[PDB]
Parts: sequence; structure tokens; C-alpha cells
Amino acid sequence: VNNTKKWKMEFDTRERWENPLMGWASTADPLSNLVLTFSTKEDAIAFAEKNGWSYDVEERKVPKPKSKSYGANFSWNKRTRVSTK
Amino acid sequence: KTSFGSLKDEDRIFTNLYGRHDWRLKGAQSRGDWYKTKEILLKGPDWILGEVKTSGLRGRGGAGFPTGLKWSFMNKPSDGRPKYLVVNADEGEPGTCKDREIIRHDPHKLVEGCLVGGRAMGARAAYIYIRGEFYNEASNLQVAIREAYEAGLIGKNACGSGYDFDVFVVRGAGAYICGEETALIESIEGKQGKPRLKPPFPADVGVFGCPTTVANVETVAVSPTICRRGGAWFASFGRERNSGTKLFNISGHVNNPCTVEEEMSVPLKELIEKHAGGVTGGWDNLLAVIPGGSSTPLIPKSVCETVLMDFDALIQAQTGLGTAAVIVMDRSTDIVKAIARLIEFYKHESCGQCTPCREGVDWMNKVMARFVRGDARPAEIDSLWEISKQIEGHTICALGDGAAWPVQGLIRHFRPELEERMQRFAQQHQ
Amino acid sequence: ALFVHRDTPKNNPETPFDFTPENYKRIEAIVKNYPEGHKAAAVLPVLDLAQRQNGWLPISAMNKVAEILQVPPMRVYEVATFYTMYNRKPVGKYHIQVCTTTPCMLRNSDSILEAIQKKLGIKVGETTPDKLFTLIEVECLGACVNAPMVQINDNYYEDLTPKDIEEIIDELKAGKIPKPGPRSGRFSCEPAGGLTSLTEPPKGPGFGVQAGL
Ligand SMILES: NC(=O)C1=CN([C@@H]2O[C@H](COP(=O)(O)OP(=O)(O)OC[C@H]3O[C@@H](n4cnc5c(N)ncnc54)[C@H](O)[C@@H]3O)[C@@H](O)[C@H]2O)C=CC1
Ligand SMILES: Cc1cc2nc3c(=O)[nH]c(=O)nc-3n(C[C@H](O)[C@H](O)[C@H](O)COP(=O)(O)O)c2cc1C
Ligand code: SF4
Ligand code: FES
Repeated sequence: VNNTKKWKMEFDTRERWENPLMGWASTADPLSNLVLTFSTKEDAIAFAEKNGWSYDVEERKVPKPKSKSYGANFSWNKRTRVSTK
Repeated sequence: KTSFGSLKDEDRIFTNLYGRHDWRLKGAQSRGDWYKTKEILLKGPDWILGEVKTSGLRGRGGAGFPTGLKWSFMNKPSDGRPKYLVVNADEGEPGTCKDREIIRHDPHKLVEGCLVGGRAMGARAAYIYIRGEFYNEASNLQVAIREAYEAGLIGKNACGSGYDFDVFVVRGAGAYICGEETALIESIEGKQGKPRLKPPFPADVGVFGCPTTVANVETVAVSPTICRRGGAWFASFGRERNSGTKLFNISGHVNNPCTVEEEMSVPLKELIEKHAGGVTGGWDNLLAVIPGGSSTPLIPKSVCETVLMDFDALIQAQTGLGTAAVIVMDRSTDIVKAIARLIEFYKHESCGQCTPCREGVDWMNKVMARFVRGDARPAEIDSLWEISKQIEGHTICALGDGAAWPVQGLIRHFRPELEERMQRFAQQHQ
Repeated sequence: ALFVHRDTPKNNPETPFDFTPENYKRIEAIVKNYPEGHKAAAVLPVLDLAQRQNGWLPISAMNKVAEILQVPPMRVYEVATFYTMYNRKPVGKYHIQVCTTTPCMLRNSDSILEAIQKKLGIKVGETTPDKLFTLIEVECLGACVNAPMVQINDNYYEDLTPKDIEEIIDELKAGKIPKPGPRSGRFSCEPAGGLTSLTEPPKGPGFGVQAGL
């Protein structure tokens, strides 16, 4: 999960087309490889507003905590028994 | 008391060990079994737990956990789930063949032990997981349990005490790992014999999810004799925290390989030279002794001279007591070939579940197969030591421990023999 | 020796398997030993019963055990490949199992293994061409003080010499039944030079019983 730790600012993808000579991915978007790293959401929002970039923000999706019980695999009356181990 | 051994026949728990008397019900009642069982049931669970805690009885399976403290884990009121005793009767340990003798020759003693043990823990029934290779022993025990039901000794209103207790016998299907208590529970539950992790202990989540005590045949069958003779009687033998009698299986390179009941802290030399007829070729022909079956490290002749055959004096001899199965190995033994056959046993009997045993026991068997021929170099010895130290305590159950320990004992006592094996390979092949 | 299955014409889900009605009554008696809701605990006995009726386990006994116990068939395949008694190939009528672990190897079990091999003309893992003997090599059979020993289908044969095991194979070929015991002078497990213990009479009921009981 070390790549979920920081906020990232990227841009919308523009057209990549085929090079007629080699089949390479030709682009005309200078910002197609620009990915910026930010520690918090508000730093990225401030950097986008400072540069006049219209932005959209997706909230951080942490996984909600689970309830893990090893003995639940071997219950007496619940469906949560494992059929094998 | 200072000296131990020379146990009398009036103090034996397992009379009719050898099959010389009738194993059935009229034979068992005529030797002391099923006597005043109703009073032992009616004096309560806490009285039986106090008698077992007084006796100093440790777990005869091989680990030696205190049986009273172990059975008192069930001394708690129910939560809707039934409670179970499960008697471990697999006995797949190489060297160990005593529970076969208890089931085959004193079966009603095991039935009364199931009744007393399950009463002490408040259990509903007993599941005697007998090994499947002990088929005649299993049918032997079932004829005994039919005699116990038809005499009203177990079942509905067991011994006229108003306590209901069934005794079930489940055969195994040929897996040594199913002797381990959680893997045995999984084998009873119709699954692969793969050990569960602890916690939960079986006193919390055992067979079918119920509170369950898994206990060996010997630690269950001596419990009516402890409840009749008293706790001080069983604590009168052996050293402190090493109390009682013990069945011993002296096999290997002795003149008369035998099972014999003996006082707990008996010397190893006295036991072999008294009941087994001594080592083949004399005591100076002794090379090594695996004291308690294959899970314990071997000890050489310099340790076997004064060692006592209980738990703590074998811990001090950097081995274990284990199942008290004495495998005797003389000077003519290719000892690396024997330990490599033993590690081969441990890779054929390993359920494949967690990584260190599944990978490292086969990798140790490949290293030991090269060490028998000498097709190695001495820097692989310490390497092998570290491989054992990467299995010891890093596994789910102690089969990884019981496979790391013979390698450690062989290296620790016979590194020069390994080195001269490999250097004579190097001189006659390079 | 494999742990995958391939459909041969003698081992497939169209191989006929069905229990006898006495075996169905035995299966019901097995199922009644376990709590309600844990019928899967009868996988190991009933499947062993499917080995006792048939001698081995095709993949129709496993599916029949999976059908009558209402368990998934993979959960029976796991049991049938985990445990070493379930013959997933048709073995001979007398399945000879020689123990060659260390307490039997110290007492020269290889002599008896080679005696069976040169007596029957097969090696370890093979079957004689008259389909009467399968010789495999097994681990510790729990008869360590009676080393060396073999097992034939239910029966331990203990304290063996090569002459004794040739005698046992000769009376298995002769259509009789051998005596399942130690072929030396002793009876079960005692010291052979006389009883070193349990020579006194057993003390009977009421001996050493503590007061207040
Ligand atoms: N008799 C045989 O055929 C064989 C015996 N053994 C012996 O078995 C031993 C290793 O077996 P294990 O049972 O894995 O080792 P051991 O550490 O776990 O456990 C022995 C008993 O103590 C109980 N126990 C220990 N601490 C407990 C706690 N805190 N709470 C509740 N219960 C507790 C366990 O439930 C178990 O029944 C070795 O000494 C080995 O020599 C090994 C192989 C074969
Ligand atoms: C790999 C392995 C195999 C075991 N096999 C047996 C066995 O066959 N019989 C037995 O009584 N205990 C066996 N044990 C010990 C059990 O875990 C358990 O301690 C014992 O069955 C019951 O506890 P007790 O010592 O208090 O009687 C085995 C342990 C391990 C790790
Ligand atoms: S260490 Fe070996 S015997 Fe134990 S759970 Fe893992 S594979 Fe099984
Ligand atoms: S070693 Fe062969 S029976 Fe235990």
C-alpha cells in the first residue's frame, strides 16, 4: 500500500496516434507525462488553483477496518466455517 | 526418595499389558477396573480435577503439559455448545507403540478413563481417534465398548450416576500428522489432517467448534487409577514435576525389544540393561540413544550413562522426554543413514500446509541424502543447522520442530563423523 | 503416485459404483455418530467403507461419498489424496506394506523387503501379474518393539525373518489365512527372555483405594 500514501495530480489524456514510419505512439500533449506528488489534498488544490488549472478531486478511499477471527473458520452453528483449510 | 526404578507389580497401572490376562469385561473388573466408578462420577468435576492436579500427571502425549491444568480449562459453564473429550490414539511416532498395547490389552481401562476424564471436563461424549492401521486394535476396543454399553457402564445413565456419556471410536486413514491435536480434530471433522493455529485452543474452539480436550491414551487411562489410588500415590513415584509411572518402548539394537511399565525417573542405562536385555554387543557397543521417539534429538553414550528418563533430566541432556520411546543404536549403525531415513519419514509425514515445513523438510531431506553419501562440503553443515533454525518455532505445529530437532542432535553430537564422511567422499571421488 | 486425475476407461465418473444395502445401513450408523449439521465428518469413514467394498477407489466412489453425504466432490478428492490408505489405483488382493523406518531398519527390515521382492518377483510399488500381491513401502506402523514387521491388508506380521515372511507369502498363495502375530517365540510385546515384569498376580478390585471414596 505504499503507492496509496500520497496525493497525485495528473491531467486528462489527449490523443496518441500511430507514427506512420514505425508505429510509435506520437503525441502532441506536453502534459501527458506530468504527474505531481502532494502530501495532502489541500496542497494539490492550492497548486492547481495557483496555476489556473481547472481540477476535479476524488476523495481518499481507505479500506474500512475488517473483523478477522481465525476461530470463525471452525464455528459450531454459523455458515462461516471453511469447508477445507 | 533419591533413587528410582525397580517398580513393583502391585504399583502398576497397566496390569495385563502383555495380553496374558483377559482383556474383556470380566477380566478387567477382576483386575481393579470399573470399581466404585459411580462414586468417582458423583464426587464431582472439581474433585477429579483436584486429584489429577495432586498427582502431578503431565501429558503423556509427549509434551508433558500438566493434565489437571489442561483439563481444568473446560471447567466452565456451557454456552449452548456441547463439550467433548477426544482421546488421541494415533501414535504414529517411530519408536512408540504403547497406546496400541493399551487399546489392545487394557481396553476397558481406556473406556473408564474416557468416562472419568469426560466427567471431569463436563464432556458430552468421547471420540477415540484410533489410527486406521490399528484395525484389529480398533475392533478389539469396539468389542470392549459394546461390553461397556451392555453392562450399563457408559451411555445413558453411565454407571448409575445419572450422567450420560457416549464413547465413539473414529479410525484414521494413514497420516502421522493426524496425531497432532488440531490436525486430529480436522481429521475427525472429515477434512484434510491439517493443523489449526493456536489460539484458539481446543478448549475454546475444538472439534465441530465445541470446547474439546484432546488427550493421549496413557494420560486418559491412568486417570481411574489416579482417582482410585489417590493423587499422592501417583505423585509418590518419580521426581518433583516428574511424577508417576510411564510405559517405555525400548526398541532398536537391544537383545529384547519390549514395552514395559516403569517408575518415572529411572536411569536409561538401568532400564535398557534390566528390561531390554542390554545392548546387542554390550554397553560399550552403544553409540546413540534416541530417548523418546523420533521427535527428540539423539544423545551419545557419554550422556546415556547417568541420564534419568523423565522430562527435566532429558531437557538438561539437551533433548526431550517425548513419548519415552527408547531407540537404541549400536556402534555398527550408519547413524547419518538412520537420521536421514528419519528426515525422510518427516517429509513423507508432513501435511504441506505452512511454508517452512513444506519446503524445508524436503530441503533437509535432500541435504541429508547427500550427507549419507558424503556428496557435500563441510560448510553445508552449519547451513543445515540454520535451516533447522528457520523451521524451529516458525511453523504451525511442532512437526517442523520435531524434524529440526533430530538434525540438530545429529549435527551437535556427530559433526566429526559427517566431516570425515564428506572428506573421504572427496578423496575417493576427486 | 500422481495427485491429479485422468479419465481412463477403467477409472472415470461412468465407472459403476454403488453401495450394498448392508453398506448403506453401515453408512447410516456412521452418520449417526456425528452431530446434526456436521455430516461431512463422515467423509473419512464412509470413503474407507468405499475402499472396503471395492478394494480401491475409482472416481465413482469419491463422487458417491460426495453425493450421499451432501459435500462438494473436491472435499472428498482432498481426503482421498491426502491420506495414504485410500488406494486410488487398483491394488492387489494382498497389499503388502513393509515398514522401513529407523526402528525397523535398525533391526534389518531391508532383508525382509528383499526377501519379498525375490519371492514375488516384483519391486517396491509394483503388483504381481496374477493380481494377488502389491508391495509398497510404508512408514512407522506402530509396532516398533516388534521390529521388523509388515502389514497385510489389516494384519500385522511381526518379529519377522526372511524365512517367516516367505512362509507367510506361501500360505497367502495357498489360499489359507496366516496368523497375525509375532513369528518369534514371544506373544505380543514382552521381553523374549522371560517376563521382566507383571509376573505377580493382579491385585483385583479394591486394592489401594483411598478412603472417602
Ligand atoms: N505421542 C506421539 O505419537 C507423538 C508425540 N509428539 C510429542 O508432542 C509434542 C509436541 O506436540 P504439541 O501438542 O504440538 O506441543 P505442546 O506445546 O503444544 O502442547 C501440549 C498440550 O498443551 C496444551 N497447551 C499448552 N499450552 C497451552 C495454553 N496456553 N493454553 C491451552 N492449552 C495449552 C495444548 O492444547 C496441547 O494439548 C512433543 O513433545 C513431541 O515429542 C510428537 C510426535 C508424535
Ligand atoms: C506432529 C505431531 C504429532 C503428534 N502425534 C501424537 C500422537 O500420535 N498421539 C498423541 O497422543 N499425541 C500426539 N501429539 C501430541 C499432541 O499434540 C497432544 O499434545 C496430545 O495428543 C494430547 O496432549 P497430552 O500430552 O496432554 O496427552 C503430536 C504432536 C505433534 C506436533
Ligand atoms: S509445519 Fe508441516 S506438519 Fe505442521 S501445519 Fe505445517 S506442513 Fe503441516
Ligand atoms: S518403526 Fe516400523 S513400526 Fe514403528
